[PDB]
Amino acid sequence: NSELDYYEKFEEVHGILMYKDFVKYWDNVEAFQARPDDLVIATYPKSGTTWVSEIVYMIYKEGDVEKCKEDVIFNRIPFLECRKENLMNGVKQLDEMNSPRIVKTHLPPELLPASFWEKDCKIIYLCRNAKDVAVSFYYFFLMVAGHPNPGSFPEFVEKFMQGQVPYGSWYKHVKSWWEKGKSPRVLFLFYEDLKEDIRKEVIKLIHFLERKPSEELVDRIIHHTSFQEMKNNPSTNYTTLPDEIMNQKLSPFMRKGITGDWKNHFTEALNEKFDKHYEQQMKESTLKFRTE
Ligand SMILES: Nc1ncnc2c1ncn2[C@@H]1O[C@H](COP(=O)(O)O)[C@@H](OP(=O)(O)O)[C@H]1O
Ligand SMILES: CC(C)(c1cc(Br)c(O)c(Br)c1)c1cc(Br)c(O)c(Br)c1
Ligand code: NA
Repeated sequence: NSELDYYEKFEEVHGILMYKDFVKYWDNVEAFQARPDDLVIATYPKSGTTWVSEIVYMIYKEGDVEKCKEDVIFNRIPFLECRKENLMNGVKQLDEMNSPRIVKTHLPPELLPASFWEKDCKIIYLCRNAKDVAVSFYYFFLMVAGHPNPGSFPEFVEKFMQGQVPYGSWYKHVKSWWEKGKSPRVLFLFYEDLKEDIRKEVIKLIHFLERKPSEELVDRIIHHTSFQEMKNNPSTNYTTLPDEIMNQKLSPFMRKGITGDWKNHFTEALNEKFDKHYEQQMKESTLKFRTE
């Protein structure tokens, strides 16, 4: 029944488990036409996509908050592979969008449409420690339609460890993007670094995007993109979406916004099981995360 639930909700594409609604029209994603000045923001789900997106949007608008609030974020920054028959269509949104385009995606590098690589588009990749991602993704399953019942948190974590969740293995995702992140066109960031020193990462982002980093611009970005501001901003907190698709009464999208909430969810036994498995998955990579 749980396995049956997963079967009804998700289907594989290129070996990667995916929301079934997306897969039906995957040819649209496959043949997507990039432009050289497109910017890709790529993340494993729940790694702070919304956070870095708004920072990037502010950098584009030279810190003009009104310009950022002119439309909701999922319209300002289309979700590339996302498709709900005719109700939502990321590819369509991008096709009609005036450049310069900012593109959101959760795809592993092997699944990113070839055109982005061919045109050598800049990519910003953001990752977050796996435990915190797992917690966040768990509540996401609960709040959002199109997910199976995730069961108990230990049950969900078992699926997470095996990569049996939308977008597949977090382990492979981050490891693959880490290799790409050696390219000068790909900026590799950590959620935990944005928490620890937001100013340093914002400045890093400004330089990567070839803009000028003034104190005033940097200050505007920092407070506009802080958790408390974004939580209350209807342009960025997804509250304009109805409850029957995103039910924020169960759990808000802007949920806690901290590093270390895994300490509030993993039991000692689950933590031990998770840590052992994690080491085996990640031993052969120089990528290093902080869980606090
Ligand atoms: N301005 C901000 N500062 C810190 N965390 C933020 C943030 N905006 C969104 N997040 C967090 O990023 C996660 C959502 O990620 P995504 O945008 O990729 O779906 C949520 O994590 P939590 O559920 O742990 O609170 C959310 O709270
Ligand atoms: C596919 C999903 C669940 C989603 C949204 C975001 Br934001 C994500 O980052 C990831 Br991952 C998945 C979604 C939810 C609603 Br409600 C929708 O109306 C549509 Br169209 C798609
Ligand atoms: Na790089």
